[PDB]
Amino acid sequence: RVAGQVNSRRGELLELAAAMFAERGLRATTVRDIADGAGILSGSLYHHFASKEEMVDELLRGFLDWLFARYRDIVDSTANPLERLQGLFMASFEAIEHHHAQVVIYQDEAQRLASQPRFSYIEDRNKQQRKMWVDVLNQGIEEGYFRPDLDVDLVYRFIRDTTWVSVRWYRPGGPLTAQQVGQQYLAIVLGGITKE
Amino acid sequence: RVAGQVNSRRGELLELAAAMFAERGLRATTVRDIADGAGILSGSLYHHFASKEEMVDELLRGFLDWLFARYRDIVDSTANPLERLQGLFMASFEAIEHHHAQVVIYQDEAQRLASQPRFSYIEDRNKQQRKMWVDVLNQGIEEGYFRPDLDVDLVYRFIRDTTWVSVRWYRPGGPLTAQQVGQQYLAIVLGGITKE
Ligand SMILES: CC(C)(COP(=O)(O)OP(=O)(O)OC[C@H]1O[C@@H](n2cnc3c(N)ncnc32)[C@H](O)[C@@H]1OP(=O)(O)O)[C@@H](O)C(=O)NCCC(=O)NCCSC(=O)CC[C@@H]1C(=O)CC[C@]2(C)C(=O)CC[C@@H]12
Ligand SMILES: CC(C)(COP(=O)(O)OP(=O)(O)OC[C@H]1O[C@@H](n2cnc3c(N)ncnc32)[C@H](O)[C@@H]1OP(=O)(O)O)[C@@H](O)C(=O)NCCC(=O)NCCSC(=O)CC[C@@H]1C(=O)CC[C@]2(C)C(=O)CC[C@@H]12
Ligand SMILES: [Cl-]
Ligand SMILES: [Cl-]
Ligand SMILES: [Cl-]
Ligand SMILES: [Cl-]
Ligand SMILES: [Cl-]
Ligand SMILES: [Cl-]
Ligand SMILES: [Cl-]
Ligand SMILES: [Cl-]
Repeated sequence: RVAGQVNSRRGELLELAAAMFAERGLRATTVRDIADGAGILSGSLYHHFASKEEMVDELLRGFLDWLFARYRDIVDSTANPLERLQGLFMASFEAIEHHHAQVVIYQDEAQRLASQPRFSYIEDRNKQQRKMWVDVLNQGIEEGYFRPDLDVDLVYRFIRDTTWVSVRWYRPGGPLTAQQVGQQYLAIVLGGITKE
Repeated sequence: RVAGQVNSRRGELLELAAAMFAERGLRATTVRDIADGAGILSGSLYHHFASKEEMVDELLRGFLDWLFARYRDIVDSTANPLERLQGLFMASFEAIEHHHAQVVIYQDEAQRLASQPRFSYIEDRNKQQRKMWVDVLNQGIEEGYFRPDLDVDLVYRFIRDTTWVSVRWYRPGGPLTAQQVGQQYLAIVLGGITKE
């Protein structure tokens, strides 16, 4: 549930914090609020984390390490750029389904946090997934899977935005799973970028 | 530049306020900040607006009245659902190009403000444009322009999100106009929802 943690007590507390951060906002949530939510003294919460910033650092690193490990496995296991693009696209929806709070915290806070040295990895990961997308789009154009005159930066931003921003409306209690939503978004994107 | 105002002094001040709200955030901006920006006393700014909330009310009403008047003209002047959908889609990009601050303020604040009686029109307009999109998608499916099994609510949210969220990255100083970006986003959406 919390990407990059295990079922340890720390992991339990980070899950509770992530839910609070996602619901209330990071800057609206204190260590005291989290401790109250857990039924513990603040001092006991401070036996697991040095600060709230450290909690958010553990949440975002865990999420990004999980997501980029998925991306690595997808890139390595797919046989051509069309398959690869399909799997990379669906991973956004896997993230929304299973790590919803982390996705929301990323989208609400990562751009702001990225100027702090503690969060220098947010820009590193941003560049890395952009290069990943540009490379699969270029290879798909070069081999004739995708339409030849597509502007790959534009299509990258289209894909990034389309898929990830669905976290703002997707409700896990609703009738469709995130995978079903992703499949339908994918069908549209593929109709629009494949050749023929 | 400010949708729904004219080049009056009020209009000049609302433009300055909109830019500040979009840049700094509404709750981070005071009437004093705006007055300082304009070179006037707060008391003189209070000869044009009763409060900051009234400024935001004038900005969002002006924007929405402008946008929904565009939508009305597009619906009435297009000859079939495919043409109509093309024109409605491009209007998002016209809004981003020419009323950028208003779009940003909407996306940053309208959901929060909508629970206040002053902003009861935000939900009215939300329902209205959703019905507009669902109706054009249904008619296009019924007449064979669009793929027959599309989930129209899903495609509505896909279209709404795709296009409007590009305000978060689009820079007016950049090489592409918003119209060029819109045209390319449209080509992808049409490849993905048209029949054949
Ligand atoms: C405040 C709005 C109008 C809320 O939209 P909405 O009332 O559609 O709520 P939603 O959270 O987007 O979607 C909830 C629906 O998702 C459906 N849903 C949930 N999970 C499931 C599930 N698992 N299975 C199936 N179904 C499910 C759920 O059923 C539900 O259905 P409904 O009651 O209509 O039947 C909206 O602006 C917004 O912030 N929406 C959240 C999405 C969002 O932020 N996206 C980012 C880009 S979208 C955007 O900013 C457009 C602003 C656009 C613009 O900027 C200018 C002004 C505009 C044109 C307007 O007047 C209105 C729209 C305005
Ligand atoms: C903090 C990010 C990573 C910033 O992205 P980026 O560095 O691409 O900046 P940008 O503002 O999106 O795009 C700037 C580019 O637009 C281009 N541009 C500007 N205007 C023009 C013009 N007029 N002509 C042509 N070109 C132009 C401009 O040139 C420039 O180019 P570049 O320096 O790369 O060459 C991004 O998350 C974000 O907030 N981006 C703003 C768009 C946005 O909020 N979209 C909403 C949904 S996108 C989203 O939330 C994805 C989060 C996604 C996710 O949630 C989980 C974690 C993820 C996978 C990551 O690690 C990174 C992405 C993460
Ligand atoms: Cl994990
Ligand atoms: Cl890696
Ligand atoms: Cl393109
Ligand atoms: Cl499923
Ligand atoms: Cl106007
Ligand atoms: Cl109207
Ligand atoms: Cl569909
Ligand atoms: Cl142009």
